[PDB]
Amino acid sequence: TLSHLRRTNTPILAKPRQLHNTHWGLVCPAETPEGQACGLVKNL
Amino acid sequence: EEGPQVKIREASKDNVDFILSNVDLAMANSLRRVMIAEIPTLAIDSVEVETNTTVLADEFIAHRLGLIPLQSMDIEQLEYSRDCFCEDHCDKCSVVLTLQAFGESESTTNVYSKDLVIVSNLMGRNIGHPIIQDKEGNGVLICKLRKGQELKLTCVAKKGIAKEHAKWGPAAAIEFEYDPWNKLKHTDYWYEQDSAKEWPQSKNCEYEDPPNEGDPFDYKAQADTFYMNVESVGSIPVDQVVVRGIDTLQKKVASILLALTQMDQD
Amino acid sequence: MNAPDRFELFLLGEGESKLKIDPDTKAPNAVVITFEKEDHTLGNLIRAELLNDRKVLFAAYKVEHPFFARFKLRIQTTEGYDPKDALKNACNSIINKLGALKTNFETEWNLQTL
Amino acid sequence: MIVPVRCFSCGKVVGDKWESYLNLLQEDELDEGTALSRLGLKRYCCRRMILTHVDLIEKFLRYNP
Amino acid sequence: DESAPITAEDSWAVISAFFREKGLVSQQLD
Amino acid sequence: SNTLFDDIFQVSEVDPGRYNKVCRIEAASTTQDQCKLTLDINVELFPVAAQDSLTVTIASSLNTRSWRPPQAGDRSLADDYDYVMYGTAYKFEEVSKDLIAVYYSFGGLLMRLEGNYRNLNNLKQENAYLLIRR
Amino acid sequence: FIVEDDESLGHKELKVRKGHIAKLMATEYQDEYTWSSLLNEGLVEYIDAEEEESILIAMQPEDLEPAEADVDPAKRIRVSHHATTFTHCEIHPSMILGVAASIIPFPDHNQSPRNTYQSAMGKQAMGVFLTNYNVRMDTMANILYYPQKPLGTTRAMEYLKFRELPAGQNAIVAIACYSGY
Amino acid sequence: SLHKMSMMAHRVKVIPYSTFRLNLSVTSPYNADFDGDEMNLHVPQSEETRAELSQLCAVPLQIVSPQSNKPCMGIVQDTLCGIRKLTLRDTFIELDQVLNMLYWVPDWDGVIPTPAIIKPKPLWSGKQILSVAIPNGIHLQRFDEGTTLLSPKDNGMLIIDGQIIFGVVEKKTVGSSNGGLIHVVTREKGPQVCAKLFGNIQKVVNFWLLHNGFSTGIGDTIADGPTMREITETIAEAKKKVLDVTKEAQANLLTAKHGMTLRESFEDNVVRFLNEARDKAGRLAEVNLKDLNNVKQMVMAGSKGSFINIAQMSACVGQQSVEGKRIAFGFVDRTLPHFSKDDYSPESKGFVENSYLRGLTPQEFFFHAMGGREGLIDTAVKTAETGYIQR
Amino acid sequence: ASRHGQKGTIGITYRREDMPFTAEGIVPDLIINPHAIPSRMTVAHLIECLLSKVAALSGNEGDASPFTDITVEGISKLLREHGYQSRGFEVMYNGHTGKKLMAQIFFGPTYYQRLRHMVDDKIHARARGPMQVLTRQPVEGRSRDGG
Amino acid sequence: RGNLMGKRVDFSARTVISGDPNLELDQVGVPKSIAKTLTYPEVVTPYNIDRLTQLV
DNA sequence: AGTAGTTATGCCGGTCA
DNA sequence: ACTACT
RNA sequence: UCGACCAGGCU
Ligand SMILES: [Zn+2]
Ligand SMILES: [Zn+2]
Repeated sequence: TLSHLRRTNTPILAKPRQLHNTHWGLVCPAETPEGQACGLVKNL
Repeated sequence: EEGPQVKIREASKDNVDFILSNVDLAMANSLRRVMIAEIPTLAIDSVEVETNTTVLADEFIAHRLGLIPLQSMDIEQLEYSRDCFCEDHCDKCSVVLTLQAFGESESTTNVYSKDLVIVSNLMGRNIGHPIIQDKEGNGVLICKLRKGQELKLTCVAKKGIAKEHAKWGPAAAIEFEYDPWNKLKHTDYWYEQDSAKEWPQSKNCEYEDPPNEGDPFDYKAQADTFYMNVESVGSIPVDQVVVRGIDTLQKKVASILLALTQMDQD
Repeated sequence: MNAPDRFELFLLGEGESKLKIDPDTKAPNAVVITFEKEDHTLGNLIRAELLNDRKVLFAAYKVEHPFFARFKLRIQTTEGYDPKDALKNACNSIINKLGALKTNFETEWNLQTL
Repeated sequence: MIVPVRCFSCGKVVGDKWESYLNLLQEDELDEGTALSRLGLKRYCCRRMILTHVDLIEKFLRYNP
Repeated sequence: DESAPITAEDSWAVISAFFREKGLVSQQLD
Repeated sequence: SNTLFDDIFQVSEVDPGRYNKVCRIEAASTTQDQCKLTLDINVELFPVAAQDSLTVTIASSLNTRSWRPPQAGDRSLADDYDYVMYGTAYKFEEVSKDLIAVYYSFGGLLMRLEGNYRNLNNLKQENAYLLIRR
Repeated sequence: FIVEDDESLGHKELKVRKGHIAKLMATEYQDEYTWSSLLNEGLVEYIDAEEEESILIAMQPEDLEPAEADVDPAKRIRVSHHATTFTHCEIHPSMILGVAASIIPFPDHNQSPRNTYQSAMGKQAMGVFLTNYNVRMDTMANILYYPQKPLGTTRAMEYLKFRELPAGQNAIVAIACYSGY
Repeated sequence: SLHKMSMMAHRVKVIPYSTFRLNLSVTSPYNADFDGDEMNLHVPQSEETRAELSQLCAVPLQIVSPQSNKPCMGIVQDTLCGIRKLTLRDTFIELDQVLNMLYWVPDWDGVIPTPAIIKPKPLWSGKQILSVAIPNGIHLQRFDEGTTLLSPKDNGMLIIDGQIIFGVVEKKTVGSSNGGLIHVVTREKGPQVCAKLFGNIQKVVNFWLLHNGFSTGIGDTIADGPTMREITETIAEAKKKVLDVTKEAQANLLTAKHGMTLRESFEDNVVRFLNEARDKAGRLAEVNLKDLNNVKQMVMAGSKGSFINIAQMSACVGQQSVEGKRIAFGFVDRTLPHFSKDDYSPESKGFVENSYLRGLTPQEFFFHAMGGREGLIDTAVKTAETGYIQR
Repeated sequence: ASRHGQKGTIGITYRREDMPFTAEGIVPDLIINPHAIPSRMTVAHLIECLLSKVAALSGNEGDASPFTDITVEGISKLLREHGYQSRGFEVMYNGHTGKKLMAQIFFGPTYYQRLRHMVDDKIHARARGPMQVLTRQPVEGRSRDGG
Repeated sequence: RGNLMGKRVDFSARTVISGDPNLELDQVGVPKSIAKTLTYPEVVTPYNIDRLTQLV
């Protein structure tokens, strides 16, 4: 439940889906869904 | 005295450290299993709930009531309802307990296994008594309740064995070791530099003569002398969880002779 | 939901015998006994003792598949000696040993304190 | 969520030991490691049982009817 | 020495402080 | 019911290449200086240190079918040794000239021989109990 | 954390100090020196993504500060405090993570993607989602009979309330081929 | 359902509990694991419908696949891992057990085979009894390297008239390999016979392994003290070998390799250093692991794991990467904001020097992530694209 | 599942007598296969154990937090200060025979989660039944008893 | 594409799977509950009148 | 340029006439 | 998000 | 008897 409240969407292969450097400290590096919307759904 | 000997090392009311010597591993083991799995005991196995307003659900509580240990000294003279001829059950095959709790105190009222109340006629025999080893003599906190929380149950303890359910087991853990100095080579220690330095030595190393290099590999060496320790939950006196085990296993071996017999007929 | 009743581990079901002895055709004077509603406790033990009767040329046992409490025991003996008998002895032998052990343990226990 | 009666692993009774343990902590101001050994909980299978229990029942009780 | 440096284990005290005030779902609320 | 080879060799060296219970041994004949030997041995049920007088043998019997336990407490026993194996001969190499070599496997443990006088002896048959004394 | 070299008695150093801290734990035990206090007393600052571009940050407040005048063979292998321009310092690296991941024990010892799964799996688990379950009429719900807090933890858990509302049990586990089952 | 073998016909065996149970070796064809996969089942309705199943698509027939003219099912996990162990020259088995092992093989002709060793104690060797499962007339020969009709290293494989003569039995022999013990038994004896061969080989080995046991723990991942120190320098030295190449490139003293920029040609040399480095750090530990090591033992049988694994676990993870290049400068001229601009060193572009045993550092961690997250992505694209092509 | 993307389903259950044990009498609640380690390369799993095994003995909450100063080397010291082999491994006996196990087995507690998804909520089977209306074909869904 | 080149069908069953080192390569352990749902239309023949009547 | 056509398999809450 | 055709 | 659309989750 905690995890669901700190969840992000990214309406829309390659650039967006990847883990950026600027993502350090703001978004979680490991927690993202597999397949389909991978890296498109992020967690604070 | 005769065949496979014993030499009880320490021994109390709950454990019986001892050295089974001059026995076959097969046997040492079978006994071990039998002590765990098939010795008959008495335990709650039917809970008619009349009233419950605790925070626990009926079956949650019913579950516990089953693991709560009960007296089984004279279990040998109670029948498995499955064999008794009554429709369902009787004093000839069961023990009925009662539980009634109400939160009178404004401060969390505690239901203990000491609050179980036998109702069926025990026909005079050690049986169905909520085994308590607790310091305060309450043993096993069944559950807690608030203000006007009530709990009215009825139990029906029956005879049983581990195989049917664990709640019926009387052993609960059983130490077992042999050949503390890997003389039989029944193992092959893993290590980094030195097996010996890295792998702790056992308390049992003492009671057996160390290896000593020179000597070749004694392959002829079989394996007797087992350092066991039978602990007990209580339902039965530690010594019993050993004799009865020794006996149960025996009767089993017997039933095979018996079986071969009726099978002789044709 | 598809779990068999626990008691099926030990109660002989509608018309089954503990033993069922069938003559192994592969080799001469050897048989296979099916122990119903039984497990290693009995198997390995009767297997071991059976492995003392020097007139027992072969003796092993397997638990077909875990789901089922039952095992097969194959015994082969020198000519003239019947295996069924071999089984008998190995059994008594076991019982006898257990008896001594019961007594002896009881002795040591009486000669105790605590 | 109430102390488990007996440990999953070996089955040794442990239903009683709850209250005793909670004391050897609060009152007899001991450390878990010892409080456990005091109650006769030898191997980790029994230790882990008590050491880890989370007596939720308490927050449950604290509700009302 | 209410002005000495601050090692590892220390940071936690601060982190505790953060959550004491903000809480795991600040964002959604604020 | 007869032997097929006999001789005493001397352990050149014993080697346990990553093998806690087995070593491969090689020794020369104290007779024909053509007779070489390589043999894997369970150095746990019969230890062997370099430089030893071992008596090797062969033969197809001990005076087959389903194996029997002892009972032989009092039975025939070509067992006059301290290590008897059983295996099969797989290759009969011709180390050119007139020097022949035979290969034997004892359920894993291998062996090689050389020389050339077992011309009507060292049969290519599966039979072959190996024996060693001293 | 703000590192301003404002140390007329040495090098560059963290504004917050052992007193500031021991002053916080003072208020902790009392359950007045909040977070906002650490903030307004210009001790820590809110760095958005953009601003992050123009700053230098140290990991361990410690290590990445004192001078250099042996090393443990078991510990990993950290780089260094090759700098003096340190404007800020990381409260604690472990905070790069998020709720899910923050429960994974020793994540810094698993192959990156492993951590991603356990992150989406812990969400399928069973536990005690709330203590008022007894009073909720939610369609479908699973409560674990006897929840246990994990033997191995994360300082991060404490804030996630994991030890109070666990979702799993510590089982004695053996890693072995047995019946081949 | 990708190929014929995703739909094979099996014989029913009604049983307790709620899960379809299948034989481990028919595992590969379907591509099922037990993480919770579900499987469908269709019951034929006509007398001919079933004939078509039993005659055309029964699992035994499907054994040797036409996709790649070789068998498509082998021996795996426990059975594979264990069959190796039961084989090693060192492995000896005594009467009591050999007897059970024999009995377990459903066809065993009730003929106790002669102990390879009679001498003091009658012992049987793994290779021996395992051969009881191997039917007659099966002739096999291999030769790996130091193989030589007396294979000192117990290499290759020589089986005659269905009896193991020499060589350890592992994947190359009993896996779904081309010249496979399986590829042969199928062809030589028939789908039927070979079908029951998985059956026996498993029942025997499986049994043996049950009693011999097998496991694995962190203890299996730590490399020897010096062999560790030795690794650190192998990384250190490769670190300087790169440091130099860097300064030598800051003085404009580099020969831009034809068709490449100075920078392009720079990285190329750089990267080849760290990997070339890592791989050695690895081969170092891999060789320092004795044969008692379980993780090694699995890699030997070929049941699970490989070099790289032992590597990143005990030696050095390696250089993370994205779209080829090492970690980029998402931040103006740097990887993270814990670095000073224009830093090209390895501890900044994404070289994870630490092993998994040791534990990545906050940077190593985030870079590894970045790297991983890329796999997961195309793995999720590679799939839908793969799929459409297939259709 | 464990907390290392290490999912799996039960495949059979055994009772204490059949389960392998350690001379101390302890027995496992689970038995996972060595093979699901090598390739997964999820060492943390292996450590959470060594760590939690100590923490069980010591009664001190084990810290497996992200980047600390803890090491397999340290933990092994403590597990040794408790009498057990340093790396977890313990001698064990095969419950059927009682004999020892040639191998030693990694043993010790490990947090395991019981996730939703139980077979008896999935197991489905049909042989003729509800049919759609437009299509005249089998309806969809285990719930609806489809095919 | 979804009604003709493929469709939902009668006499089918599905559940979680788990290996069993005791079945023959080509068998398939089927849960009793499923065995009792899925059926086969056998025709009454003097060859099976008895067996079939027994089942009925 | 403008102009359309695809995109893995299968399985398991909440509004609308 | 990618790709070809009118 | 029983459907559509949307969205979300597992492999
Ligand atoms: Zn009655
Ligand atoms: Zn316990």
